[PDB]
Amino acid sequence: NQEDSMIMNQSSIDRGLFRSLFFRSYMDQEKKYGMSITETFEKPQRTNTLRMKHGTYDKLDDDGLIAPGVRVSGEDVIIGKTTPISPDEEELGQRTAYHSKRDASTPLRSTENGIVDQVLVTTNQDGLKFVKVRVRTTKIPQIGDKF
Amino acid sequence: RGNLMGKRVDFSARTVISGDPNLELDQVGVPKSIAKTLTYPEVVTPYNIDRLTQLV
Amino acid sequence: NEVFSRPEWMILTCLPVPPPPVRPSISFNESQRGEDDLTFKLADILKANISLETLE
Amino acid sequence: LKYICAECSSKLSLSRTDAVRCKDCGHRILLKARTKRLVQFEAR
Amino acid sequence: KKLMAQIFFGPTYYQRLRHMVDDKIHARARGPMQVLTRQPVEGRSRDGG
Amino acid sequence: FNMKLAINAKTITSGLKYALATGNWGEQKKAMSSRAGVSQVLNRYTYSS
Amino acid sequence: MIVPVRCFSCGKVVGDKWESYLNLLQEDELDEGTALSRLGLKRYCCRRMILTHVDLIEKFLRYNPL
Amino acid sequence: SLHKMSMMAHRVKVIPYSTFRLNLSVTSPYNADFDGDEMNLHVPQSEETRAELSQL
Amino acid sequence: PNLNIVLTCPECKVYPPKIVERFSEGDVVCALCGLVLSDKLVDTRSEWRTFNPLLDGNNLSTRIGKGETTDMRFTKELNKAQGKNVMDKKDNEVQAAFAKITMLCDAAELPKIVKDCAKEAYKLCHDEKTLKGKSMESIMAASILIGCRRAEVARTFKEIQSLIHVKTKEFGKTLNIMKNILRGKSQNLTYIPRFCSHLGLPMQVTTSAEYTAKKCKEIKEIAGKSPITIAVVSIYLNILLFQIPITAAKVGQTLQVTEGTIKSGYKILYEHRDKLVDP
Amino acid sequence: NTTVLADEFIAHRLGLIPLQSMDIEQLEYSRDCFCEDHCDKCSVVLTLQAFGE
Amino acid sequence: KKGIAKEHAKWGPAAAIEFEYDPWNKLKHTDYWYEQDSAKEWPQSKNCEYEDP
Ligand SMILES: [Zn+2]
Ligand SMILES: [Zn+2]
Ligand SMILES: [Zn+2]
Ligand SMILES: [Zn+2]
Repeated sequence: NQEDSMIMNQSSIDRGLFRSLFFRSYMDQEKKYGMSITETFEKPQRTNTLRMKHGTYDKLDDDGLIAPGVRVSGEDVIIGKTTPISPDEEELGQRTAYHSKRDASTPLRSTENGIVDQVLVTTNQDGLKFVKVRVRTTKIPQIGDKF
Repeated sequence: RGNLMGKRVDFSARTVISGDPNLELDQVGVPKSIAKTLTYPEVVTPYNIDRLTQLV
Repeated sequence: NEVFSRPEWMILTCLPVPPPPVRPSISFNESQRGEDDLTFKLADILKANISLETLE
Repeated sequence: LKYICAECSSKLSLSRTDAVRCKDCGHRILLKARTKRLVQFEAR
Repeated sequence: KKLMAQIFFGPTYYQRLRHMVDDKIHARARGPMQVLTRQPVEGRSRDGG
Repeated sequence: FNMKLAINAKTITSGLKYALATGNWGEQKKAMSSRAGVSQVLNRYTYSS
Repeated sequence: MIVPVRCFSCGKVVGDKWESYLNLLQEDELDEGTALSRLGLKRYCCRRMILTHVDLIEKFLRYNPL
Repeated sequence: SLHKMSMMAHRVKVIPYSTFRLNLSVTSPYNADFDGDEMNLHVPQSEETRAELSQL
Repeated sequence: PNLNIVLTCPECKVYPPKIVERFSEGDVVCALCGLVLSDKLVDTRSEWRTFNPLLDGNNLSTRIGKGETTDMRFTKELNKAQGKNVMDKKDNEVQAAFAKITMLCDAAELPKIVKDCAKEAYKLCHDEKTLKGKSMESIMAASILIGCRRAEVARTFKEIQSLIHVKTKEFGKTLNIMKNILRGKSQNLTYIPRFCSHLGLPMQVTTSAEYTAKKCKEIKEIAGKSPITIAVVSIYLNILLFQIPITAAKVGQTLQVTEGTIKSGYKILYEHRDKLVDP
Repeated sequence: NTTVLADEFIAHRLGLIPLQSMDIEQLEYSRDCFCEDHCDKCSVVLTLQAFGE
Repeated sequence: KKGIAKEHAKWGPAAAIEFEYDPWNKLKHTDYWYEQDSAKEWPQSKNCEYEDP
């Protein structure tokens, strides 16, 4: 405890002294660059996209979102995005098929690992597809925390 | 002043600190995570061949 | 110094340009390039140059 | 059963445009139906 | 065994601050790399140096 | 007497919305004669805060 | 929030005692210090939790979800 | 860093429970109480630099 | 020549190589072999996280105003001396039309999507003998309507003409030539919510209007020369199906529409009540 | 789960209910057990049901 | 599951404990901070009368 450190009872931590929740959100939506056809919230498979990450996209669903209540590790993607351009010769040129991805998916932050809770989608100001998710984490006290 | 005289580097770490009266002065305690991220090359000699083989 | 510094060299007549490694297109990383500041200024320079010479 | 939208338990089972403004409600925000998949915890 | 000197003791009110160590631990060996100056990038979240 | 008052509406609505979202206290002309920290984001870590 | 289970200091189960400690103060008109004494919490590490725990759970509960 | 100290070398003992860890006597040259301060690590990469770091 | 590089492991060679990116290490590795290929990757997301040229064209846009570290008289001198190259480019006309359609779209409180679509529509043709002037009203209104319609925001020609009168004829010819130009280079149900918005009614009459419009569309009676009129009298018979006083005498000037057409639609649905009500 | 109360609260507050353990010596650790995944001879199973009646 | 109190406070039966020896301080394993009297300023142990003064 020298120089303001503290000794703290492990057993009180175990019983539940100073436990806490942690809520994080993310925001993403389709963008229109048209010739008005916009991006899509689909589930990117292997032969659709380019240079997509190793996030192991299995946690998503057919509508390109994750379900509430499942757990997520550090590198799991939560949102699926795909480039609607056109003009890029979008599945006929300067890429194989690998259809039209140029995948713009949003992975989770690289460290924390919570549980997906309360995902909603509603259109934005002008009318798009606009998504907010939320993930929830338990944060037990450890050595370095500051009181 | 921001790219020549001083700069970003590599091979570094940054945490917070706490006391310990079971380390003598030339020692420092490092988390296993940090020591798993950082590294340091060694050249393979006759002397260290087995140890490095095991460690690989 | 005549071999390195001359007052008639001290007036700009022919202007070097730097290659894109000095002034990289930042490649805006959503869909676009967002191509950068120095190249914008050089495009301005060459536009005013051709305007002056056609007017002349 | 795919979307919630409200205080109503309107299981919209949405494909596309089946009155996202759900019939018993008025809402148009479309909340999204916590999974049936089995989840694990750890009561350490 | 008994301690010699008797000590102070009692309840007291604390609160837990947000600066938690799990957001401040950070390390990098040979990561990503800036474009204009070809240096290690910034950002603890961005795995910087 | 009708068509221009709607773009007028855009101008004053855009101006107020911009000033409050940014904090610079002046119209969309790169903040002359203005102050910066005027419209901070509400702090919501704790009711007391 | 509910009352805690299990006083952090000591470990004795608390949480059975909560609504009892309430109705000791509703109809019995009893002083609360004697109420905890008659509830039977003679150490004070246990005593602090019942005496200081606030019940936010019903204030949460007065919404109408689903 | 202000004076000749606060770049000091150490030997490393790997410890669990992620945070740094150092002896209490060396605290005042670093000028660092444990109120939430943070240090920096710098791993040398070759034999010359390891040797001169250890010997100075 | 083509100058192109494809990565290939020089010790596996079994395919276009199945490699991966180790982004936190900035390296690429032959995943089947394990040897690194190239190192020190360049960032691909923090550059976007740091912070329209295509609509504005190849020439580069410049919003130039006044600064802070100079005198006000010198800012006025800057404003007077910055206007020396507003005639060399056709981009002056491009942002002139852009400013005009900005005024028109944001006066019509339209979305940014609609604004950019109209920008695209003007930029695509932008100069032809097929354009041939037309007072810039025909082409701007046509481009705005095409972009707003292809953003699936259908607006009425009466509202377009009330915003900008283009005498309903040159507007039509310009719409046809824009149609032909875009055809070479290559929604009535959506009108109802705006009118019930202008009348202030809940969702169930809207749903009833959609059902009645689709059903009367399915069978017969185009009945009216742009049957937006009978689409409106669908709402009229819905509100007669309910009991809220929204009298046709009010409705005619509420929607700038003929009351006789309302009564004719009332008659043609009087004899056709049979299959238009769901519950 | 549907309640206001959070899931890991439900877990943690479950974890602290004391249980009858007279006969604790009869069974063995999950650890040391010959089985896998909670046989009756190393563990016991509990079930909860609730309703907003 | 089985579990023991060493790795979690779930598995405790203990819940409290008490401990005392030489309530009269005859062994002199402590001496009392005070300002007038050790005897006056400290309360007597409950276990005093079990041994002679
Ligand atoms: Zn609803
Ligand atoms: Zn206690
Ligand atoms: Zn290989
Ligand atoms: Zn077993």
